[PDB]
Amino acid sequence: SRNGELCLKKVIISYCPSNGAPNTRQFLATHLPHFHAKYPSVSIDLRPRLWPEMAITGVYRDGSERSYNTKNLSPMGIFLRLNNLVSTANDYDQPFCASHLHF
Amino acid sequence: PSFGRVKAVPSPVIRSKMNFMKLRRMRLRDVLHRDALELRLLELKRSAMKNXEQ
Amino acid sequence: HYDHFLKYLNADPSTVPXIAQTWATTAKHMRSPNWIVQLLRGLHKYHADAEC
Amino acid sequence: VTRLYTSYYTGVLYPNQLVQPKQRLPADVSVSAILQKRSEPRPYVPLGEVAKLELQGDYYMEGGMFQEALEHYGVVAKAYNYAYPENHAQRIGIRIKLSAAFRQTGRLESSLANIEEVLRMLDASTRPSLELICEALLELGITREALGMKREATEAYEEALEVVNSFHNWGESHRMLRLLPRLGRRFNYNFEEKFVYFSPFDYDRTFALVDQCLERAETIFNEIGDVEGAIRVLQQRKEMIDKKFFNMRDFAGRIHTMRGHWKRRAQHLTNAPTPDELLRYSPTIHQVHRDFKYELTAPIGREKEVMPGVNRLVLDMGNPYRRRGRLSNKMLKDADHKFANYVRQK
Amino acid sequence: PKMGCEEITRKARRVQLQPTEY
Amino acid sequence: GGFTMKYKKGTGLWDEDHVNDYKTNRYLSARATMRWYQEMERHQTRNSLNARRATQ
Amino acid sequence: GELQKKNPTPSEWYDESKGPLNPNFLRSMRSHYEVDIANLPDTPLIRGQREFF
Amino acid sequence: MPRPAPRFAMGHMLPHRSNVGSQFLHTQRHGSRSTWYKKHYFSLRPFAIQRHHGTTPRILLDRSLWKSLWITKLQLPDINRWERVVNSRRVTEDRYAFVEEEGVMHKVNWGL
Amino acid sequence: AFRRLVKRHKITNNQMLLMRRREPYKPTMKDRQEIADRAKLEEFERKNADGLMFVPEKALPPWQKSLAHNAKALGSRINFRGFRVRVADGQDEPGFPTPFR
Amino acid sequence: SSIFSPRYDWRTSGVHDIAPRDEGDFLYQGPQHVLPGAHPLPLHHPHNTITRPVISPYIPSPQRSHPYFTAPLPELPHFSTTKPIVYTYGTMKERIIAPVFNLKNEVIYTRELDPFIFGMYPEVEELSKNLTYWMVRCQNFASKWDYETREIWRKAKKNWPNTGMGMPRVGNRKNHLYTWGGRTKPSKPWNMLMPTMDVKTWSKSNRMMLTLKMLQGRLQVVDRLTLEEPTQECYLELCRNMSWDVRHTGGGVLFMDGGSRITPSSEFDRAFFFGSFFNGRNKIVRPTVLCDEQYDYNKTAAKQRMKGPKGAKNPIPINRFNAYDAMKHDRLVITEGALMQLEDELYEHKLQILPPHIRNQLPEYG
Amino acid sequence: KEFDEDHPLPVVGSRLNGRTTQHKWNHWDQYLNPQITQSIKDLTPTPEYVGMRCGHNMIKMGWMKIGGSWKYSRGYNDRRRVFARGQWQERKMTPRFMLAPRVSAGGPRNRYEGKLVFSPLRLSKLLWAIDTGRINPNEVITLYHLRQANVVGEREIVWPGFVLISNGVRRVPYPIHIELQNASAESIRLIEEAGGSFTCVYMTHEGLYQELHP
Amino acid sequence: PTDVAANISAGAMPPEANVAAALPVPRIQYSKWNRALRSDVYDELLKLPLRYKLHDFAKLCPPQRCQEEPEAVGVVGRDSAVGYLPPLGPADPLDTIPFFVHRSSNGVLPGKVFSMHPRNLMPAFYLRIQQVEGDMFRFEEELLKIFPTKKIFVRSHSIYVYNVALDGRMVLHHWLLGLGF
Amino acid sequence: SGAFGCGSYRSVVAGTQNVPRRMTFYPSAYELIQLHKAHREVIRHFYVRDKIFDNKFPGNALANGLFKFVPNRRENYHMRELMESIRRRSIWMHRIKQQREINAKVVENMEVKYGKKAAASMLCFTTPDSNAYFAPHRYQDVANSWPNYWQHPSVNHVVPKPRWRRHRELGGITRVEDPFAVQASDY
Ligand SMILES: [Mg+2]
Repeated sequence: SRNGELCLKKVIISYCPSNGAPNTRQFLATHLPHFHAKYPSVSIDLRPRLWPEMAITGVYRDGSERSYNTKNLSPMGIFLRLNNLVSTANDYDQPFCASHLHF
Repeated sequence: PSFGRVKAVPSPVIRSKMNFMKLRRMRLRDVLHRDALELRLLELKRSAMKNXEQ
Repeated sequence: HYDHFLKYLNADPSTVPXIAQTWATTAKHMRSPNWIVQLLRGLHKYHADAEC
Repeated sequence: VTRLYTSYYTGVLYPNQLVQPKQRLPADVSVSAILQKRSEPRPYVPLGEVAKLELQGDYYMEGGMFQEALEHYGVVAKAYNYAYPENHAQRIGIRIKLSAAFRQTGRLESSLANIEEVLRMLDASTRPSLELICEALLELGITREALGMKREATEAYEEALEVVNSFHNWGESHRMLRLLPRLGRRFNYNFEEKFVYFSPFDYDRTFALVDQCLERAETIFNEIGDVEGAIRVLQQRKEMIDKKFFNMRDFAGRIHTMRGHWKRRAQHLTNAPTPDELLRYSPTIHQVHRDFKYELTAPIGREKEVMPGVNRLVLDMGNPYRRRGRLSNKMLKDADHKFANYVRQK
Repeated sequence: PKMGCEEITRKARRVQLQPTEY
Repeated sequence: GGFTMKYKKGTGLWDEDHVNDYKTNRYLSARATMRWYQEMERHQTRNSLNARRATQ
Repeated sequence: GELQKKNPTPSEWYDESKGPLNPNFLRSMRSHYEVDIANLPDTPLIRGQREFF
Repeated sequence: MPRPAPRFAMGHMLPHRSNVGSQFLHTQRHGSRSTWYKKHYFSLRPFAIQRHHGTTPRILLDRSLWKSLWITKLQLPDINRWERVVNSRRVTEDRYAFVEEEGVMHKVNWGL
Repeated sequence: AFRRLVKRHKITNNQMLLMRRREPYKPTMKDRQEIADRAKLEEFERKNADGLMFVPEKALPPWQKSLAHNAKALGSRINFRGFRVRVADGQDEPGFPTPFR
Repeated sequence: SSIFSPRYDWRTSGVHDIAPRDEGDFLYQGPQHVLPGAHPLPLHHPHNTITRPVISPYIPSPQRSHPYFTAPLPELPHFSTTKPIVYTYGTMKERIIAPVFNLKNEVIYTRELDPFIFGMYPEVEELSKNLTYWMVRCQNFASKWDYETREIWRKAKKNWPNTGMGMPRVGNRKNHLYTWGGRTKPSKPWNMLMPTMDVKTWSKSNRMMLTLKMLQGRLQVVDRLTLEEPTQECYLELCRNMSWDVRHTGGGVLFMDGGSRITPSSEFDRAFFFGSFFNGRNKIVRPTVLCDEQYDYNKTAAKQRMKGPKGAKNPIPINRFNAYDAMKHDRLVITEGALMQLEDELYEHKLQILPPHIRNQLPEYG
Repeated sequence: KEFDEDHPLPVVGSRLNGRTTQHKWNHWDQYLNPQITQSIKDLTPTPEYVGMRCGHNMIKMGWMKIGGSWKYSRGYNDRRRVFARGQWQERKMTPRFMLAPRVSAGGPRNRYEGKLVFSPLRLSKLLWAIDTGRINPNEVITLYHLRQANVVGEREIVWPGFVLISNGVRRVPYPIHIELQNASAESIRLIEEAGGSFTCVYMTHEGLYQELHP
Repeated sequence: PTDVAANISAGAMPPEANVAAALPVPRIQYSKWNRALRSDVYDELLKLPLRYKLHDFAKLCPPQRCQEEPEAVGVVGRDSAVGYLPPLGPADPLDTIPFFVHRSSNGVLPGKVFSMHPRNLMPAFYLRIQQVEGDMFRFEEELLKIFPTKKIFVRSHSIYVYNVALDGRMVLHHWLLGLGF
Repeated sequence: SGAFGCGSYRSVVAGTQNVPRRMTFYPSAYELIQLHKAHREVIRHFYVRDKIFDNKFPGNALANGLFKFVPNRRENYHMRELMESIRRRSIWMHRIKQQREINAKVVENMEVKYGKKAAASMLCFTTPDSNAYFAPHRYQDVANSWPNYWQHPSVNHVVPKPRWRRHRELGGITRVEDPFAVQASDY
């Protein structure tokens, strides 16, 4: 979030509503309303697939993408990684050192 | 007296069972609260049914 | 005898006969005088038997 | 090696430190409506310093210095009224504490006035905290029984009970604390990790508030001579503590010492469904919505509701023997026609 | 071994169920 | 040769009883089930007929 | 025949006080009564609450 | 229960011969690998090719493997057609390809 | 014959990199051997402070109990006092007066 | 990979196309948006009353002990059990009454069930014993063969001296180190093991599985299992009339044919047995939960020419009821003859299970 | 804990909080709600079962990890291979079985042919069976009656049959007529004082088999 | 709880008590075929604070009266030398016990003692109770009241109490008999 | 022959006077169970002996009229197993009939000594926990003997009562209206 605008634009979630691996379905049932009520501007696109990719993707406003792996991962962990997506801006990757404390 | 590391026990197994007994006494406090509630309710029901029959 | 007398004094009215019998058996085991053993057996009989 | 803990020892990270949310009242139901259905039949403020002052005030109230607690509460309540907008949670909570201090000092009329103002602020609020409303009307009941309104005090305690039985979740407090005994891998030493216990009076303060409400209600009923009311309140208290214990219940995993397999804690620490939510959303009562638009299988009658395709030709059933010789292919001859007549349209 | 090895194309002694001890 | 419980072989209620069948599968198709019943009946009938022929 | 002539409407078993009924069982039992059994409202109909049919 | 059945001998693990193992543990044959598609350690898993292992398949698609190797003419009778299991059957559609058009993924005829 | 593969420990204080011995407050091997010998000797002396209490036949070790019982069951079948069997095995003589004696 | 691994989250891009397909993808409307498949509990098989319909008077509810009748209906004739009802340590302690279905998909009457059979509350350890035994047994043991070093057909002579050339020291070089050699301890059918199952545990686990099916509500009692003609089309017509999804993908059916109520039999009906052979998810099993005591006449490897796994030489036949098949097949159809046979075979078992002060009252009660 | 509602705490996960797999139904969950038992994978064995052996119990080192260090274990190799050592006690002194003499050519407690080694039968056990209802006191009790009432298992029946021992009994309340072998004098006296009768039916092997299989 | 040998050596007890110092008091041992109930153990149980009432030791002990009866009538409760009696039921009718303890086929109580790693014959033992029906957790709480310092686990089939011997089994059987099982 | 409860030839030779015995009432429940299972065993033996071939396949349909047992094995089976089972069943019947006669004598003596109702009450084997096995609906208020204890009417208050409703737009699916509770997810 910079000057009152979120750098995260879209959240791609892909899941299978019928076969197995119910972690993403649990997440969609319990934590997704909370995340949506917390961040209304972020558009979340759900993709029902037969063989879904067990991963969560975040598309930012500068055209960047960040994907986390969610294979056999708890819905709490999925929620944590989604909050990581909405928190980071995905614009740089700098170390935490004395010469890098000041941008 | 329950401040951190309450004592010096002669063995870490004694320390382990002291912590275990602390947790057991907590659980027993809760169980005894519930059981005292049940006993008081039972005595009240007994007295009430006796006074109603009489 | 002190231990067993305390047990007898603090025993439940439904467990007094068994504790008196245990006292008599303990006296017989520790080889107390025969009069002590007989007195304890008589006390046990007094507590156990209804007509005695 | 034993640890003396002489130097500064940083705490350990344990799942009991999870930030538990607050039970909120639904937006539709209102405390005003509950009371009516019962009667039917920001600027800058040094909040750190005022929090020091409020902590000192509640320390005075717990130690028994009621006038000092009252003046501390008044100062911090002025600060909160300036720092927060109308009908705020911290505002109504601090004036709850203020009414309690008034009642303890003996200004019962002002205590009742402040607690009624708390009630109207709760009614004006949108989704107030269940703990907040329970504590507010508990203070209301205690003030009423101090004034001499014992029936109204019992009514307040009973409405606490009826709110906590209808809007409070009894299993959410020990969702992440229930499978913790499965982390212990040693049986000879450090075996208290298999018997770790967390009292509900520390992780569910609404439970303790309603417990005190029911205790005071039972005391008042015993003083008045209402055996029926005393029995009712004791039954409800027993039911509440039984619900709490049941939501804390769990079976035992491995008993003895396990070496290795440290990556099992990922499975141990999870959003394990509490007994309450399990029995609530059992997959038979709370059924899973299953739309066949995104599926390749459907019931016998609803064949056309399957996911669509372009130029779909039903070849046959995938008889794994069709790859074999002519005799096997002759044996798998009429199965397709019979399957078609079996799944024909009604 | 290999699928079509000369070592297994030709026959050899075949091991049997060993007898247990007393 | 050796000792085998001939006194138990053929004593069950059906042909599949007391048969050392260790060549099966956790799922049997229609053909597999038909062949299983066929092989059980064939085992029983071959045993009986061979014994009768040898005796006669 | 005797039992069906005696009982036109379902008995106490036709209640939702503890849980929902089963449409399959209702469609199998339809032939035993005169009223429509399988037609269930969305509300958990209770015996003593509202008179059925 | 006298010596309950072993979990490792449940037929759900045919592993490489390791240092540890029971006498009743059926490991993979000598010279044979445990995973079929792992020719090398960097070999990928085939996307739609499925090798039926263990029991006989209930529904065998023409492009799946069962006691057989991959032959193009046998596993792909028509390369423009895509077979699938719809309502316990072999239903064949026109194979398609996803292409970006106007910001969305659109299905076009794969052969064309 | 000690562990050549040194045990590794999670280093929480930088002085654990310097310390070689795990428990420095614990006596050395031979010192604690001597300490254990001395403590066991003191416990044995405390146990033998009172004399050797003579024991009846039922509270005997198994390798003496039944032998001593069979050595005199014949004489015990006939109830008369003063019958003694001088069995070879049993408790040895203390050599001094004993309060239990 | 493992979650506690660096290679778990090393895929940063390329997993999802930024563009969504215009056929199935949608956006999240909000909390009131009912998402297909979403459920709070972890359900690896998220089915409902439409995909996997239950056949019972009520939908299994937590407020009900079982999804069946607890008292006989005054409009349906009630048939008690063939043997009297006794409640042992594991029974549900509540009356179980199930409707008997006519082959026209109609409820003709109702019948009491036995808690010892369908009331033995399930336990995961017993069901796991059952399933593990069934899988380890149903494995094929003849294909467990493998070559040994003494089965390689190479010259029994040292190929080259150990100190002569730069090659390593080796002799016959027919061992596992070489691609053509075999192992010292290879897999053999006679070295493999077949587990032993005791009658007590087998019967207990089978009755627990029956109780689990009854609790889930997928147990259906019919009067007969007969076909007018022994063909497959008559069987498929019966399945279509009874709404039995015997397809390879639908919820399968497990039949237990024991005959009629008046005419029970231990042999399957000939017409229905000839018609039931269909390439789908349907299996017919014997009307019994017990099993023969398993033996082993080669426990010490006395007969060396034995070809077959160590352990029980009398394993459970394939057509027997088991936890694996019960889990694989959704609905369980049982006949009244099969019910009678189960009761007759378990009567003496439950009577011997009974305690003594209650056993002494059996002739008193009758 | 949040001080104010307006300033909640961030959701920024930790390792212990995020690195968590999905929940698999356990024994308590499946026992509490049997509706979620939907697959064969739910039927897991006893939780005391960890799994297959995943390491090497290398002696004097502990349970070492596979692929770890092997340079400090040859006792583990001598444990795998049946080859053994241990002459540290034999270098000077002779073994105890070489030092101890032999009391007889057969040894102590030698079970020679026809030694009359009876399996014990508790008189308390017999009285418990009688009071329970397994054994009918109206008839003469024999070893056949015991075996049929299942008071003793066939594992225990070895020639010669049994011996009645009065362990834990000082008084028999009812008269009992029993046939056994070599009952103790005290048990015989107890039965006679109660009013019953004992008969030492010392039979041969053929007689025992005929009494057990009439 | 007096050291008889110490008192003899000090002069507080006569030297004839060496048999009491060496051997325990001769008492009928408690076994599975002989319920030799102990009045002292039952008195300790009655003095312990529990939630449910316990029957009287007189009702627990079988009726010991004159044996002048010619025919042994098959009454529910009769004289037994081994102390066998059917369950007596609850002590107070106005109560509900959250658990039910079934008896074996021979009338034995479910208390069964095992060992930790019995292959090496290790002297560490535990008790397994695997016939309790109802609220196994309430049974476990009562077991916590009985044995405060022991480790108790509970499963759907059995309840384990670790580090309790045949004496612990006897105490458990006494408590169950007093409760009414 | 000691199979019956009279005594063996060894006791006859010994001359032990065990003829006058204390007639005590004995219901013979274990013996009745054993007789039931022995009767079933005899019937099953007759069935397995009389099993004849009935093959459903043409390859095996050549011997559809014969016994599955060869005549020699059929004779041996009938001579050992069938008639040994019959003899065991007869032994059980004899023992139970003897005990029934003794019980009739005891009942007569008790009736002439005390009275009909008194003798019936003294001979009744009813235990205060017999309802826990024969009619648990009368034992519910005594103790909680349910495997699912949470559903017992005494502990039934803990089971939650959701507010379910049918949704026609979802296909008659029942769905619970209770809103979920927020879970602790970070620390
Ligand atoms: Mg010898």
